[PDB]
Amino acid sequence: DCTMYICGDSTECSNLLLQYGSFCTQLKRALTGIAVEQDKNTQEVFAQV
Amino acid sequence: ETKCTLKSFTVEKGIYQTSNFRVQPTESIVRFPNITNLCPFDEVFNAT
Repeated sequence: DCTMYICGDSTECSNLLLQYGSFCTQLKRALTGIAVEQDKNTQEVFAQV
Repeated sequence: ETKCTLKSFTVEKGIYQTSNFRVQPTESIVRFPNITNLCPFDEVFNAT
């Protein structure tokens, strides 16, 4: 998660995070691509019937 | 919430991840210990 990792449960820092902005969203799309792939690696092997 | 997480007004079919489930801070309090060791100024204030 973007916000909770760095300064979780601190609203005085969450507004500061908006200064950098779209930096962490790039991380979420990077880690989500890995997770979707892991479900396809298993499908290619065992589902050949 | 999921419409404004993706910054768009149309979302395609699928599963999406959004903001979390955390309780907003309602109040605020303070605590400190002090039950003994009182300063004895009464002797000055009770001396004839």
